[PDB]
Amino acid sequence: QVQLQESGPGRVKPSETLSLTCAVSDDSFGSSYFYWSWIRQAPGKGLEWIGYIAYSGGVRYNPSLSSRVTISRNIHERQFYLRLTSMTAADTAVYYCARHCEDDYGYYSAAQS
Amino acid sequence: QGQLVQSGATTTKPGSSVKISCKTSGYRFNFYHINWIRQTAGRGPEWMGWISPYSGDKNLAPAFQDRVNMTTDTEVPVTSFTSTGAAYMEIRNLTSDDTGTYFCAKGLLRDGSSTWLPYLWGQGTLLT
Amino acid sequence: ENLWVTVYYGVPVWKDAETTLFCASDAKAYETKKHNVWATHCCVPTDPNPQEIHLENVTEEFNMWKNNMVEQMHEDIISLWDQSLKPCVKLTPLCVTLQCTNVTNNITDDMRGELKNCSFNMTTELRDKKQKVYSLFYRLDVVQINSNKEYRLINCNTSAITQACPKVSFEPIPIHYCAPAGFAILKCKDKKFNGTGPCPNVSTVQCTHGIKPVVSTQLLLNGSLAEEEVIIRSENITNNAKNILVQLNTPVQINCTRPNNNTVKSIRIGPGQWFYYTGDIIGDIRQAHCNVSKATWNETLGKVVKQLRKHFGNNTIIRFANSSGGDLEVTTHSFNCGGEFFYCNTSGLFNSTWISGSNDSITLPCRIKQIINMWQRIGQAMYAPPIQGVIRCVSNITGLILTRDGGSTNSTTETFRPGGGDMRDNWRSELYKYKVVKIEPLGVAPTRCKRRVVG
Amino acid sequence: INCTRPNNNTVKSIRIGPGQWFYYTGDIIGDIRQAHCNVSKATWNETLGKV
Amino acid sequence: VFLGFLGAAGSTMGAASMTLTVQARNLLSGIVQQQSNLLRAPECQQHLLKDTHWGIKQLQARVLAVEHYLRDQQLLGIWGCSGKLICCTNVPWNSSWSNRNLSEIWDNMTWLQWDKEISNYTQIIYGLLEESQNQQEKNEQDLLAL
Amino acid sequence: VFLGFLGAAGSTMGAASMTLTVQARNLLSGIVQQQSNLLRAPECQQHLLKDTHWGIKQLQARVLAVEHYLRDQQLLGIWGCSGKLICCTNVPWNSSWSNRNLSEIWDNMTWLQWDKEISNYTQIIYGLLEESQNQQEKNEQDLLAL
Amino acid sequence: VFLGFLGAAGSTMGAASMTLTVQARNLLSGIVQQQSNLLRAPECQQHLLKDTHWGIKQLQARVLAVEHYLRDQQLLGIWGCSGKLICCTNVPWNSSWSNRNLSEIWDNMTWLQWDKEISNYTQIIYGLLEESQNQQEKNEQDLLAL
Ligand SMILES: *[C@@H]1O[C@H](CO)[C@@H](O[C@@H]2O[C@H](CO)[C@@H](O[C@@H]3O[C@H](CO[C@H]4O[C@H](CO[C@H]5O[C@H](CO)[C@@H](O)[C@H](O)[C@@H]5O)[C@@H](O)[C@H](O)[C@@H]4O)[C@@H](O)[C@H](O[C@H]4O[C@H](CO)[C@@H](O)[C@H](O)[C@@H]4O[C@H]4O[C@H](CO)[C@@H](O)[C@H](O)[C@@H]4O)[C@@H]3O)[C@H](O)[C@H]2NC(C)=O)[C@H](O)[C@H]1NC(C)=O
Ligand SMILES: *[C@@H]1O[C@H](CO)[C@@H](O[C@@H]2O[C@H](CO)[C@@H](O[C@@H]3O[C@H](CO[C@H]4O[C@H](CO[C@H]5O[C@H](CO)[C@@H](O)[C@H](O)[C@@H]5O)[C@@H](O)[C@H](O[C@H]5O[C@H](CO)[C@@H](O)[C@H](O)[C@@H]5O)[C@@H]4O)[C@@H](O)[C@H](O[C@H]4O[C@H](CO)[C@@H](O)[C@H](O)[C@@H]4O)[C@@H]3O)[C@H](O)[C@H]2NC(C)=O)[C@H](O)[C@H]1NC(C)=O
Ligand SMILES: *[C@@H]1O[C@H](CO)[C@@H](O[C@@H]2O[C@H](CO)[C@@H](O[C@@H]3O[C@H](CO[C@H]4O[C@H](CO[C@H]5O[C@H](CO)[C@@H](O)[C@H](O)[C@@H]5O)[C@@H](O)[C@H](O[C@H]5O[C@H](CO)[C@@H](O)[C@H](O)[C@@H]5O)[C@@H]4O)[C@@H](O)[C@H](O[C@H]4O[C@H](CO)[C@@H](O)[C@H](O)[C@@H]4O)[C@@H]3O)[C@H](O)[C@H]2NC(C)=O)[C@H](O)[C@H]1NC(C)=O
Ligand SMILES: *[C@@H]1O[C@H](CO)[C@@H](O[C@@H]2O[C@H](CO)[C@@H](O[C@@H]3O[C@H](CO[C@H]4O[C@H](CO[C@H]5O[C@H](CO)[C@@H](O)[C@H](O)[C@@H]5O)[C@@H](O)[C@H](O[C@H]5O[C@H](CO)[C@@H](O)[C@H](O)[C@@H]5O)[C@@H]4O)[C@@H](O)[C@H](O[C@H]4O[C@H](CO)[C@@H](O)[C@H](O)[C@@H]4O)[C@@H]3O)[C@H](O)[C@H]2NC(C)=O)[C@H](O)[C@H]1NC(C)=O
Ligand SMILES: *[C@@H]1O[C@H](CO)[C@@H](O[C@@H]2O[C@H](CO)[C@@H](O[C@@H]3O[C@H](CO[C@H]4O[C@H](CO[C@H]5O[C@H](CO)[C@@H](O)[C@H](O)[C@@H]5O)[C@@H](O)[C@H](O)[C@@H]4O)[C@@H](O)[C@H](O[C@H]4O[C@H](CO)[C@@H](O)[C@H](O)[C@@H]4O)[C@@H]3O)[C@H](O)[C@H]2NC(C)=O)[C@H](O)[C@H]1NC(C)=O
Ligand SMILES: *[C@@H]1O[C@H](CO)[C@@H](O[C@@H]2O[C@H](CO)[C@@H](O[C@@H]3O[C@H](CO[C@H]4O[C@H](CO)[C@@H](O)[C@H](O)[C@@H]4O)[C@@H](O)[C@H](O[C@H]4O[C@H](CO)[C@@H](O)[C@H](O)[C@@H]4O)[C@@H]3O)[C@H](O)[C@H]2NC(C)=O)[C@H](O)[C@H]1NC(C)=O
Ligand SMILES: *[C@@H]1O[C@H](CO)[C@@H](O[C@@H]2O[C@H](CO)[C@@H](O[C@@H]3O[C@H](CO[C@H]4O[C@H](CO)[C@@H](O)[C@H](O)[C@@H]4O)[C@@H](O)[C@H](O[C@H]4O[C@H](CO)[C@@H](O)[C@H](O)[C@@H]4O)[C@@H]3O)[C@H](O)[C@H]2NC(C)=O)[C@H](O)[C@H]1NC(C)=O
Ligand SMILES: *[C@@H]1O[C@H](CO)[C@@H](O[C@@H]2O[C@H](CO)[C@@H](O[C@@H]3O[C@H](CO)[C@@H](O)[C@H](O[C@H]4O[C@H](CO)[C@@H](O)[C@H](O)[C@@H]4O)[C@@H]3O)[C@H](O)[C@H]2NC(C)=O)[C@H](O)[C@H]1NC(C)=O
Ligand SMILES: *[C@@H]1O[C@H](CO)[C@@H](O[C@@H]2O[C@H](CO)[C@@H](O)[C@H](O)[C@H]2NC(C)=O)[C@H](O)[C@H]1NC(C)=O
Ligand SMILES: *[C@@H]1O[C@H](CO)[C@@H](O)[C@H](O)[C@H]1NC(C)=O
Repeated sequence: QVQLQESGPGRVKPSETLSLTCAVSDDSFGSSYFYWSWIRQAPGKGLEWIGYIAYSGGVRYNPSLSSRVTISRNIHERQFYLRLTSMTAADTAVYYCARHCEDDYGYYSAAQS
Repeated sequence: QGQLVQSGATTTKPGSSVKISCKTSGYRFNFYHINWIRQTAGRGPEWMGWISPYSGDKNLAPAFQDRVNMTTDTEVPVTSFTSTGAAYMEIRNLTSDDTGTYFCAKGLLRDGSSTWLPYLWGQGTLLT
Repeated sequence: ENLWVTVYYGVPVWKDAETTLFCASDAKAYETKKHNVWATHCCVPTDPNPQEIHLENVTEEFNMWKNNMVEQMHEDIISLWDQSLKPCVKLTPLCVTLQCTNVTNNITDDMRGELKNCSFNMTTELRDKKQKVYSLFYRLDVVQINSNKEYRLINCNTSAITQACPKVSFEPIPIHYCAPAGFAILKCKDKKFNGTGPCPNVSTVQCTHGIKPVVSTQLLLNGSLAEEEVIIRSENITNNAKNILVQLNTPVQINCTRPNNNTVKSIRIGPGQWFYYTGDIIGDIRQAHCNVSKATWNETLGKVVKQLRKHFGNNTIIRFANSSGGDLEVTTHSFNCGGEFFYCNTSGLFNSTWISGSNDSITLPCRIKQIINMWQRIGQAMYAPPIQGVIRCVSNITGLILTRDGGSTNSTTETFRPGGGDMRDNWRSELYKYKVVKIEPLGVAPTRCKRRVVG
Repeated sequence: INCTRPNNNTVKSIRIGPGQWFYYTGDIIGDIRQAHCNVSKATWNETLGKV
Repeated sequence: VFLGFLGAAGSTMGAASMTLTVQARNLLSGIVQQQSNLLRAPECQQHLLKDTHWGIKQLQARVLAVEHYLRDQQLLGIWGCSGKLICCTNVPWNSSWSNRNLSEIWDNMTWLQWDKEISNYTQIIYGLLEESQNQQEKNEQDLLAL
Repeated sequence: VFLGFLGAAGSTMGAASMTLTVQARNLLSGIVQQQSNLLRAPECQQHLLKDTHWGIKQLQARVLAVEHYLRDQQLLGIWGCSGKLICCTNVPWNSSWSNRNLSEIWDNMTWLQWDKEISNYTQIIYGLLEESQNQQEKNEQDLLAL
Repeated sequence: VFLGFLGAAGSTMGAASMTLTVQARNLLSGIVQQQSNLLRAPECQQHLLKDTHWGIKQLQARVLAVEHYLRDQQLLGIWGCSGKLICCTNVPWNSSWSNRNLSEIWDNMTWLQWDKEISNYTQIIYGLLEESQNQQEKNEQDLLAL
């Protein structure tokens, strides 16, 4: 939860592929109704939601970069990854991995975020 | 709390058949009966008949026994205690003396002696 | 004189409630199955005749997404899975390094490195002195950690693994969920009435109908069919956020076969013969597949898009060509058949005029895994034991699980892809008509009568 | 009473069992100080007196 | 002929009040079959309750049902109506709760929408119900202190 | 002098009907000692109920006993006989059930062979017992709708 | 104004006898919140009852409470006082139990020290209470054998 360790190459050449890793510590991964999203922020401008992977499986990405974005989830490895092909100079930004829980039921031991 | 909407008025020459539609809301359409009554211009208004939306049993005045066909559309549920429906009224032989104001009404109570008694009325319609 | 309150005990009054349901097995004892079937052999027998009491005039609000009967059933299935996995053999020492090489696909089959020949320099005890055995592994179960053809089983550095007992069977049997006395199950019997809203037609039951716990991900299998028209279920918001539930009126048929003639090998691991494996295939090397009649599937997809523009309310471009995946469970129709776990390419079913036509019956390639992570969160994985001989199961496809790609493009975009939704949605697909309530039998009303006399 | 362990411990020797299963103490970073606790001498003498 | 369990739930309050025994029975004949444990006596001893907490979990559900019964019988007890299904009291009917006349209530309304209309003042009525008895307790108190 | 628990089981129905309190007590003084948990409070905490499902199993047996009590008190309740051990009803005795006269029944038969002779029609009698009350429910219904 | 649960425990026996409903309520509104399982329905399913025997242990505590209630309602039942909170009997008061006059008892003593003074003869009084009814059983027996 509080320890979302990111790793990968901060240096990518054009026309290549950017792969990034986000590891979770507190094992809230296995809990259902959790959505794990990749988000980038261009400097000076706002933040752009890239894609999200669901508790069942990655449903949707952003329509602008839909064909060039693939979010994977290694269940047992405790991590989830992002891939972005055909890297351009416009994709130069700061990348984050963020978590959020939506419950259709609202039916848990505690309140979620 | 309920409402009884009635179809638009229309004038047709005698000899032909017609149809009045009375749309309901704001209550359980199958709970209360549906009455049809006419206000005669020049004489005393006369009750015409009643029909149960649920039971389907119909009882008409002998003055309109073999001249009227009633039909009740199946109710459409809205709330846990509110539905919507449609009540239809028909006349076979038209004449000039059939001119007058018409109304559709609902029942007061569900059981007891005053079951089919008209309670909530519609706005009314005018004829030929 | 005046008006007085009077107590009434036993009034037909109920309130929405969540209570603990319990299991019930059909009263056949399932003697023709040879072991226990989801450990539901030990479960109260159904009454010979159930009493269903119709409730005239009664209109009650239902919500299949707020029913929670789904969440209860879900936890029950999960816990049963764990209770059946606990006593079985855990393959903790089997994560030794494997020296594996690729073996040729046949010249009648797509040349893939699939079904890898793996030798084990693993020792079980001192007695074994590092015996060398070989086993057949599907490609998905193994990963190439180090080069020079050095391998290990996947997951072994992440978590433990446990082997499904060969005796226990994964076949779903009908389970009637019953409520205790003082609670009740309400059943909406309107066939066309959508999943949620006020039901004009309500009956009460002590136990629900027989619900088969079919494990599925992309398409629903062996469920119950809605009468008259098919049914389409989303939440209220409907805007790229939910998971579309589809219930068909006519079932499609799907036959899935694994032609490979597997055998048994590498028996003793622990003290005594404890582990099953796959010997060399006997006969041809054919890959698993499933046929679906192309005519019937084109008709069914047509009626589906007709009902989509129906519930949508607005003419709009609805495509199926694309499909998107997260993990594996959403790109493939994941399910279970005979004890082997199949994962199928559905792209032929979800394209655009894919037919012509091109086949009498559409065929979908399916790969097979013996390592699965359905309800295995992070910690305990399961090894499905190999099945000797050829495998072939026929399944009713009663439902579907979809997802929209809603996008304010002025009705231009609107694409529906086969999501790989959670298993709870499968329970919602059969619990849409049922609801749990608690009886509040105490009503007080005035009838202007008083107990003047005391004692 | 304030108790502090000044040593800057780390993590090491992770995997023992199948998968990363065990935590341990890396080399300390910075000075080597032993754990301690302070208690105000005035207040503790007053409290012992009232005791 | 008897409409069945909860059959008159959509009927007028008077009609359901005629078949309150029908609703009263489902409190007992759900729990007679489970306490029976006759069909449960032999099936794998006590339905294997070792390493099966669903068995205990099931049992806890049975407990909740008899616990709810005990709540209603306690309320009938403290209102002095234990033996009877219909009892009249001394509490006068405050008109603020509902303004509807008797004919409209008993021949035009169902118990469901009535319980929904009065759920607001149920606690107050129960308080008068627990209080009013207390004047009977006091009359017996006059007979006690002579 | 009192014959003891179930002492008059071989006596005439009249004699057992005189000591029905004796049979009534074993419903409570078996279950007073177990709910007491006074001799159970200290012995290895709660008789080690961890990793001992016999403890839960034992508990389930205690549940069945109080559940059976609740079945009988419910039946006495819905027959309007909650407070009394002997109550008379309005149901007339259909002769098809038994043709024996009163003297032969109460001074020549035991409750065991009587219950065996009438076990065939018990459900029918209970149905009349649940039904007959319904005419009292209806008389109270006449007093309710004024 | 009502002193609250067990409020009149230090009051005279007459004052507590006026607020016995208050003490009667804590038998039910402790056990209404626990049987509710509404705040328990969603919190980690059924409060994780797997590998947690405290959950079963907790449940056994709830069982003891409803079991004690059933003991008191049984005693009120076999004394023919089920429906009432204050009932008079046929048993005469033997003076050996207590020699205190009525005014000294009801306007000078609390229920605690009274129960302590009579705890010696409680079983004897209960025996007369179980016995005395038996003469009512016998009067009904005369009406039975005609
Ligand atoms: C709105 O609410 C109303 C009110 O509740 C709903 O109406 C209810 O609908 C139920 C389902 O349709 C219906 O259930 C019927 O039960 C009857 C009696 O139940 C027993 O029998 C069935 C099997 O029936 C067979 O046996 C009986 C004798 O026991 C025979 O009399 C029948 O003819 C059959 O041979 C068992 O399953 C039960 O467990 C009981 O033992 C049945 O008569 C009836 O069966 C017919 O319909 C079935 C489909 O529902 C069908 O499978 C069955 O074969 C019967 O079909 C007849 O016609 C076909 C025509 O091809 C023919 O081939 C068959 O041979 C047969 O002759 C139902 O099972 C409730 O009784 C009914 N209640 C009321 C008050 O109406 C309504 O559904 C609901 N609707 C909406 C839209 O909201
Ligand atoms: C669900 O909700 C609906 C609400 O819509 C509810 O329907 C109500 O049902 C109650 C009873 O359950 C009704 O209450 C009583 O109805 C008495 C009338 O019943 C007789 O008369 C009906 C009308 O017949 C007229 O028409 C025929 C010509 O067709 C004519 O000859 C008659 O003289 C009369 O003018 C009739 O429908 C009914 O049904 C049988 O008979 C007809 C043929 O007549 C047949 O077609 C039917 O299929 C059926 O076989 C029956 O004949 C009414 O009299 C009574 O008021 C007082 O009178 C009686 C004496 O007769 C007293 O005993 C009684 O105590 C009263 O003091 C009372 O009103 C109510 O009218 C219904 N409301 C409707 C239909 O809107 C359902 O019951 C609800 N169900 C549940 C489970 O909740
Ligand atoms: C198990 O089953 C057996 C069935 O065999 C059952 O035995 C029955 O017991 C009941 C009572 O429990 C009896 O019912 C009543 O009996 C009354 C008679 O009791 C007195 O008279 C007996 C006969 O004595 C005769 O002989 C002597 C000479 O020996 C003579 O002087 C007498 O006048 C008389 O002619 C007698 O056996 C009995 O027992 C005591 O006394 C004798 C000495 O007399 C002594 O030897 C015994 O050891 C014992 O101390 C006693 O003296 C009978 O009168 C009564 O009928 C009406 O009359 C009385 C008034 O006296 C009313 O009060 C009463 O309400 C009646 O209206 C009634 O019949 C029944 O007779 C037995 N049946 C037999 C023995 O076959 C057991 O009780 C059963 N036990 C259980 C637990 O179920
Ligand atoms: C715990 O234990 C204690 C025991 O010490 C117990 O206290 C007893 O409380 C009960 C009632 O709860 C008392 O019993 C009744 O008391 C009636 C008297 O109450 C009135 O009179 C009191 C005396 O006032 C005198 O002095 C003033 C001058 O100051 C003078 O004007 C008066 O005329 C009178 O001479 C008085 O204290 C009391 O309290 C209020 O008023 C005073 C001012 O007067 C004020 O200062 C107080 O703060 C307070 O506001 C009140 O005014 C007594 O009459 C009654 O006897 C019969 O008469 C009445 C009619 O008045 C009948 O209705 C009744 O049924 C009787 O037949 C009876 O004796 C008892 O006296 C107390 N004992 C004491 C104090 O020793 C607590 O209640 C216990 N609590 C619990 C929870 O258990
Ligand atoms: C949706 O519903 C469908 C409904 O059809 C489900 O599909 C069903 O699945 C089940 C379970 O997977 C299947 O049961 C299996 O049937 C097999 C049929 O094999 C036949 O031949 C076998 C070999 O025949 C030879 O031996 C016999 C003696 O045994 C001789 O009489 C014979 O002449 C030959 O010499 C027979 O052994 C068998 O009796 C059949 O006649 C069985 O082989 C199979 O048994 C295996 O699996 C058991 C459970 O794990 C295991 O205990 C056994 O030891 C053995 O390994 C099993 O009984 C249904 O056949 C299948 N229906 C079909 C194909 O129509 C579907 O699973 C369900 N869910 C989903 C998600 O689709
Ligand atoms: C999946 O793959 C397996 C292979 O592992 C197949 O099993 C083999 O099936 C073949 C048949 O196709 C078997 O071969 C035949 O075996 C018969 C039985 O042999 C036993 O019984 C005899 C009689 O008591 C004993 O003497 C003998 O020692 C064995 O114990 C033989 O009778 C057959 O011989 C006859 O037929 C052949 C032609 O088939 C003639 O040429 C011979 O002259 C003779 O007339 C034959 O040998 C083979 O034994 C099976 N393997 C094993 C290990 O048992 C499965 O069938 C396959 N799956 C499916 C569904 O087919
Ligand atoms: C307990 O002990 C641990 C040691 O194991 C301490 O952790 C170390 O803390 C020091 C700071 O005191 C770290 O050193 C500094 O790291 C900064 C971050 O480096 C990361 O980020 C940059 C920017 O992206 C990457 O380029 C880089 O590769 C790393 O990924 C550097 O920015 C610092 O350099 C700057 O400061 C120094 C002076 O401090 C200048 O000389 C440099 O020129 C430059 O301007 C600096 O290197 C050290 O990395 C930490 N160790 C580890 C393993 O991360 C804990 O702080 C200590 N506990 C407490 C409470 O202090
Ligand atoms: C899922 O696919 C399976 C196929 O693998 C399919 O199972 C079969 O369904 C048919 C129904 O069309 C079953 O056949 C019927 O069974 C009933 C029950 O015994 C019989 O009464 C029927 O006989 C009457 O009807 C016939 C016409 O349908 C008449 O010709 C006949 O004379 C009788 O009047 C009929 O035989 C068939 O038994 C099953 N197969 C098996 C193995 O059970 C299933 O229907 C599909 N799922 C769904 C939801 O449809
Ligand atoms: C099932 O259908 C009902 C009825 O169409 C849907 O509920 C409707 O939702 C729309 C949009 O929010 C409202 O305008 C209607 O008033 C609703 N009607 C009723 C009766 O609820 C419901 O959302 C559908 N459920 C699905 C598709 O799962
Ligand atoms: C969309 O639906 C609304 C409501 O049914 C209808 O009025 C409108 O004409 C529709 N528009 C299109 C473009 O389908």
